[PDB]
Amino acid sequence: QHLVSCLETLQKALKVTSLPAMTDRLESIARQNGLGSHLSASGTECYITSDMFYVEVHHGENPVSCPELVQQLREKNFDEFSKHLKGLVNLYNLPGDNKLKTKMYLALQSLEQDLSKMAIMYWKATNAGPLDKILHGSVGYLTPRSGGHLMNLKYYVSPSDLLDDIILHENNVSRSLGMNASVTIEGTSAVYKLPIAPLIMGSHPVDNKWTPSFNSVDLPACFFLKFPQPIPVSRAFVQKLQNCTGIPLFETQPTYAPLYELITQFELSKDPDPIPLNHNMRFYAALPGQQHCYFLNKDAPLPDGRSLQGTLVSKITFQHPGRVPLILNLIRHQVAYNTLIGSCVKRTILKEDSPGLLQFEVCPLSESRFSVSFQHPVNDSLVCVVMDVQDSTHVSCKLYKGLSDALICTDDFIAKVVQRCMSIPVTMRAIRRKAETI
Amino acid sequence: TRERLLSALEDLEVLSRELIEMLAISRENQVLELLIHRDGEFQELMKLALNQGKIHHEMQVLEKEVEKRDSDIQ
Amino acid sequence: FLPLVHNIIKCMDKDQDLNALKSKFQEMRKLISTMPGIHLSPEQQQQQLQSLREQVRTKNELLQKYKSLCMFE
Amino acid sequence: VNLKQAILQAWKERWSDYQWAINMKKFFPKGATWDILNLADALLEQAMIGPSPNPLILSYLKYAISSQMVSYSSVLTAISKFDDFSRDLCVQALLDIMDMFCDRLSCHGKAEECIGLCRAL
Repeated sequence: QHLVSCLETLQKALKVTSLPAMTDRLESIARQNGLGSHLSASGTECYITSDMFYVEVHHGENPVSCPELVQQLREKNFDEFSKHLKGLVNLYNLPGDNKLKTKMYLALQSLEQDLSKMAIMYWKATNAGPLDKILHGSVGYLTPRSGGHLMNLKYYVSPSDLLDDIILHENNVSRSLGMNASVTIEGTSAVYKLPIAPLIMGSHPVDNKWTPSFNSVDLPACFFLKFPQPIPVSRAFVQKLQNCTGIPLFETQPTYAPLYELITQFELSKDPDPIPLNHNMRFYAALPGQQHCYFLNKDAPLPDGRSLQGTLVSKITFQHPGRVPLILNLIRHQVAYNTLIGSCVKRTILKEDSPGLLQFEVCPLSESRFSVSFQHPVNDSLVCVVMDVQDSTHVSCKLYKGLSDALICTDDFIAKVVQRCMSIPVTMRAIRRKAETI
Repeated sequence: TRERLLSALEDLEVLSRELIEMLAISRENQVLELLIHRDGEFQELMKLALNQGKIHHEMQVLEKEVEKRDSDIQ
Repeated sequence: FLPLVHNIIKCMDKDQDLNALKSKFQEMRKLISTMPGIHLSPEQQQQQLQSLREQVRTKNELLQKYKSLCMFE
Repeated sequence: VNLKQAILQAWKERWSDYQWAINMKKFFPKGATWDILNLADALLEQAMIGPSPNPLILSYLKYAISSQMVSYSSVLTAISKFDDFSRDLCVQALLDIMDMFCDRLSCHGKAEECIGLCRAL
């Protein structure tokens, strides 16, 4: 009986005819997502579950006539409307009970208002362009929740990916054109105290001031900062991040292997192909001038004697937004280091390459530092460029050479070329070219 | 082509009837996929079916004209 | 055709026998839609048109040739 | 050709230490005990350029000490010529390398090698 009901949504989804049958297609969408449909007149039909009730013509007014939803329905995109309902259902997958669910949603609304105000304060203090806000701003470019989609804070926009095939952001910045993190309430086994009303009642003109808790209630949930694709993070970052918040980042200690392997998986899996690369940590890179091979050297001992080890993090839980500025600054740092080392990872088949193969390599000297070692471009001794990722957007590099050697490069010229475009497989090219030009 | 259209029509009717009857007995993605595939076949050749008839009427007119011309020539 | 089939499925979801009989009559109408003057493909339709055009042109040309041919000075 | 070119012809294509030993033998027919050619000097230069040493060329030097390719005297001189001292990681690597041979500190050769070991100590 229930399978025949699910059976009819499927054949009603392939049904496509006039407006009457398109209202029956909206009824199909309801039972497809296991929703309940009540229709008053031909014009208004309402899908109702919990507080997730919306009408195409609980505890809150109908918020907005979203153009997004209206445009999709007016045009022939019932599939897009189906995705939007799925997003709404996932947001309210909240367990809780009833009165607790309404309060828990209220807490999310307070957090959203506070985060929005904090973003506004940064714009008032400095009229920064969207790119500056995303790369180095309090919170991040923030899009308020629309329908199912929850608030997205853009932590970082990599220089290579800002450029597509020299994009100027404008206020039209795409939702996925960068690295994005979503803020949401999710149920937890433990019990926590969360603000149930806006906590930025009084705001100090520079930065923000939060009125102290209790209002608040001990709901069995915490605010979350879910990342759509899990970000590989190192053990050192877990300690640096914990120092501020205090909430255990990984709680039940799971697995923790070399970080460089996880960085390769994240980069390789961005574009999926059937054949596994089988890199053996010897990625080959082809560039406009010269050919390079990079050995990532995981398992190199750090000063402690343990190889850099880290575990993918998808959800970070924060009670209030006070520790959020500090947590984001550490993340920004972990993400930037991953991007520079990530740019090298590539799925190429450089086999039997006699010319060039100007191989470069990478050893983990310490958490937050790595050394790329290469033969001197003009002379013969090994030379290297470190890149400690001090901050998300800032890397400091020192090119030590032997006592008798040819001045390979000026640290500023390399920086100018990298900031113009970017990528670190790219940084090694600039070091080689500058040395050769001299 | 006529044969293909007739076969598609028969398949569609039987399978749609079977799916509806199973829904009725309870209170079928294989059937659904088959339906949409032959529905595309019928619809794409239904624009053709309509025009074919108009073209056939035009052809009949042309034939009449040719016949007259020949008979006149003879 | 497909709309009528979907309407029959909707009637089954609502439930009738009369509607199924109507679907059978629609299938008879379909057999009429297979042959209300249907008999040819898109290619054949193109060849027949070209042949008819060529025939009209040749007949008109022959008639004009004898139109000019004036037996009386 | 040069030792610097071989040591990274060894670092480039990832060579394990014994394959480095074989190919280092093959690149140079005269062994010259490897201390005339200053193996320890070239390995320390192209290992201690970065803030942290690359573990490949340190693995090469630790094999070239544990296997008796390189005398302890040339290693102790090449350790002595490093200083810089702003980097603790390179200094800790040098102290682990000294922790390898120290105490044994044994020369089985000519007496000039023993005098060289004395000056190197």
